[PDB]
Amino acid sequence: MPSLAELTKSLSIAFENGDYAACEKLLPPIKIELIKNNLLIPDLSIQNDIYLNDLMITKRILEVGALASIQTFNFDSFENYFNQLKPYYFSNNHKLSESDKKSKLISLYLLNLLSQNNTTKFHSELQYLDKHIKNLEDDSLLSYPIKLDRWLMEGSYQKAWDLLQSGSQNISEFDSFTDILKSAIRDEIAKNTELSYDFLPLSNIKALLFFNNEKETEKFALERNWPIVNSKVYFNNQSKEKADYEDEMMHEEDQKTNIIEKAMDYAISIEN
Amino acid sequence: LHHSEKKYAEEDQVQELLKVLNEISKTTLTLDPRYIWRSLKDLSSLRNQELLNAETLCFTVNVLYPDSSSFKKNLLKFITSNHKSSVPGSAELRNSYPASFYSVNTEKKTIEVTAEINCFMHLLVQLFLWDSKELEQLVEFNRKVVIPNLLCYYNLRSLNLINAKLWFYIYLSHETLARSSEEINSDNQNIILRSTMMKFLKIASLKHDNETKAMLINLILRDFLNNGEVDSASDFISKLEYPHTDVSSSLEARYFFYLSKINAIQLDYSTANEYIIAAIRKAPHNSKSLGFLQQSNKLHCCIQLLMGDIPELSFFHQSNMQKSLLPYYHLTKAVKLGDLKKFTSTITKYKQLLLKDDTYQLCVRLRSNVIKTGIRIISLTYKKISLRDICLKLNLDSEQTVEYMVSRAIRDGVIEAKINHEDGFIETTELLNIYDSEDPQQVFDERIKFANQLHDEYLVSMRYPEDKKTQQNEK
Amino acid sequence: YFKLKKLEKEYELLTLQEDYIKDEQRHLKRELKRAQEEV
Amino acid sequence: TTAAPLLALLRENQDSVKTYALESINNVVDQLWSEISNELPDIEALYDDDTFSDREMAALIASKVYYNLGEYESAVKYALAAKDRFDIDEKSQFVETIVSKSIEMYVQEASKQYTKDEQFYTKDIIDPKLTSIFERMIEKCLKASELKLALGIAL
Amino acid sequence: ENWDDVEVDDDFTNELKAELDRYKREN
Amino acid sequence: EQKIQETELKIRSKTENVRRLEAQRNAL
Repeated sequence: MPSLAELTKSLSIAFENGDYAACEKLLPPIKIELIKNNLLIPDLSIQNDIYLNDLMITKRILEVGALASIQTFNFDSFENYFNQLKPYYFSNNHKLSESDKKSKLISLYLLNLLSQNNTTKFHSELQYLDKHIKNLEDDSLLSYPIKLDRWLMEGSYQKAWDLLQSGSQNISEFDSFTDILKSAIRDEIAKNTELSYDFLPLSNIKALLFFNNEKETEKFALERNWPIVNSKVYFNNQSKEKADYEDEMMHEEDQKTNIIEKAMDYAISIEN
Repeated sequence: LHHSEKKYAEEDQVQELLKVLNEISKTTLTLDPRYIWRSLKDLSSLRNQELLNAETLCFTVNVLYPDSSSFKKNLLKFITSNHKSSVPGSAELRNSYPASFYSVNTEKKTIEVTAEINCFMHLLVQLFLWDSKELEQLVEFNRKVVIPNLLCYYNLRSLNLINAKLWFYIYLSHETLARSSEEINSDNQNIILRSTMMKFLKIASLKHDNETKAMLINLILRDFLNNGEVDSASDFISKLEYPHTDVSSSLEARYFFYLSKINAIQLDYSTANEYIIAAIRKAPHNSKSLGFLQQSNKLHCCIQLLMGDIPELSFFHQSNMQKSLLPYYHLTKAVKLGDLKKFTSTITKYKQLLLKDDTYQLCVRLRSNVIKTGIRIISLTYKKISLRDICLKLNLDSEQTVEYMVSRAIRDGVIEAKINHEDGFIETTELLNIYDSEDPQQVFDERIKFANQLHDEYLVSMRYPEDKKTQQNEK
Repeated sequence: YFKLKKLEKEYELLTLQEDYIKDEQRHLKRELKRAQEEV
Repeated sequence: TTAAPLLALLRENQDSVKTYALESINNVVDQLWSEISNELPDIEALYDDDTFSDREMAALIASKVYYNLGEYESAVKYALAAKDRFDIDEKSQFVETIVSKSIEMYVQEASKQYTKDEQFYTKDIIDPKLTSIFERMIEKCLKASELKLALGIAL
Repeated sequence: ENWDDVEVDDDFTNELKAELDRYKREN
Repeated sequence: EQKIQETELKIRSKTENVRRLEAQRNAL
């Protein structure tokens, strides 16, 4: 939704008025003129342009562009605009840009990595920031995914689930990943209920797993046949136990004694 | 007085130079000069203090200077030079001899002596910089020189071992400049430094030099740990470009020390536990390696606490480093005893000490390990224990809180138990008697491969010292 | 510079001659162990 | 960082903007090959596209990636695809490597083809991409009065 | 050797033996 | 001599491998 003649004012006004889908339409024409003047990313040399011209304006455009991509459920646009902010806030030595000014933008990328169940890049980003014990630990925004994952490592899911519901941070920014992380919690607990819990009625499913509407579990009951009466699990939360595992990875049990004998035959090539 | 001081050290410098000069001319002897260059670092550092700085002034006058005319003047300008016989051409040790770099053939440009002279000239310059602790402009000025020279000069197999030690001085002098003072031009030097390591590593791949490539990798992996980006280090270690043949004794434990820190945040402690153990065995026990053994042993004790198993606390006592290992004893004691308030008060006072080695971020996550170990201790004692009995021992919150935490322990197969909600007690599912399964064969199959691995190592090493003695004539 | 391209073929010859002996010595040492246990 | 976000932007619209994006990548092709390794299937998938005219610069990017990946034979195919951005007269370790690999692959193919026909060098039986560098480098050694490389490889 | 040294606290003898006196009186 | 120098390491590698296996055969 265009507002003024400048493309920057139309994006900032339409950002706080809602309709995040229309904000992504004005993004392509902005980056066309910025890439020709090299104003999209800061240059390594010294052009004597830092906080002036459109480079400071481009700083705000890419900052609000990532927050508008989470409401449209666009994973590529959010990761692209976030990775474009890597030269920002760093540049040369001290800070000429704005990143930590809004600490939610960093947490949105942290919570997005938990949506794919990827802990490799998540735990590494905490070491990327400058002050770990100052801005990261004291601020609850940067510590929001840490405190959320702390109870996951401690094992208690009751307090961790309250951060996505009773918390006040899930209203505006975190609302995009709220239901996504809520789907990630129910995809974690019940994996362990397979071996440990032999049976349980629908009361523990609504309580322990924190499910709201009835018959929605039936939608999770479709394909793999859930007569809940005792244990129907292995549909959700990984899969069945199958049987007869042979000829896949390294050593197996039933049919082949040869690879087992290969360990005894391994000395043939060593001695000869 | 001052005249005899300049001729004494210069004669010893040429005496050590002529030893490696004649060996690189015939075929490739480069294995021999590599051993001489190891002791050259220690003999030159002690010699730089004696006879002041005047040993390197007449060395440039002796040989021909391609680039080094203004380098000695700029290096000696910061110290407010006192000029005594400073006119070039005062001391002539050549006097037209073949081993003396005969001048007439050199000045007529009919032969090129610059290859071995100029590459060796940059080595002595970097030694005085680290000895005199010269910083600021003198660090950046020499970087603009050596790097463009290494692109123009094409090093042979013996010549690649020259600059191999120069890349260490470039990164060492750069990190001391950033930590000393923070200026706007600090990171401008690091951007080119990070791009330069990747350009020269591409050329050294075809040279197949063991020391050249292995020296850069440990310097590049340290830069990734400072920035905190695994994505650059993840694909870097997957190619397996690190020569395993000859690292001598320097790079043995340095490579495995980085893999323990990278895999620490990868939540895989199976492979990371072996890398930190191999770094202890490969590291020398001398005093010069104490700086590495201090940080390595502090990392090993932190990895075991992250695994959920209590390590051996006897290392904190019998060792002579226990003065620095005191903060880590109360951490394991708080995790073992399961006291919630003891762990919170321990990391508060020692937080200042944990900032140097950047291990405080891992100590924050040890809060979960207090419950992880506490469940394992109480579970092994009582096979069948009531739900409310755990909350009384550990002073937990409620029964619904412990019900979630116990389910987290058997996730990876640690406790291997089951929770009975209707019965009201947690029962252990481990009946032992694991010998009836294939688990004994799984370990024995590796022991045969590990024994034959040590066989394969001894399989082919004998003839190396026998090449020289059997080919030469014996009495 | 003539020996550079001349020894290029000799490099493959020295490699094969060492490989042929390495392949034949495995069959030779088998008969050596049979004579030791026969005595 | 740097070109890392530009690698995933190749799936967007406005191909004219991609022209300026690929120029900034040409600087980092010899620096960081890690981020490009995940985008390699997307770079090669655009080569056969008839509406993609940047294959000249696109082949130059993948030339120094697969080379740094450890595959020398793969980098030769991308260097011979564009036949534009690859500079045979540029003095570097990268250019001299592809020349050594392309000539080596030409000898392996022409070894068994000499028995069938002796005119193979006048025909298309051998890939003209391999004969492009092979024919020019031998003639370059003739102008330098070097008979070791010219006559040694011909035999 | 030294692991047994520190792990032993002031508990046991001076403490548990004082509990055994009142334990038999309650039975 | 780019290929000649690169393949020169295979000469010293295979030579030291076969000679050290001859001592075992010469012992037998």
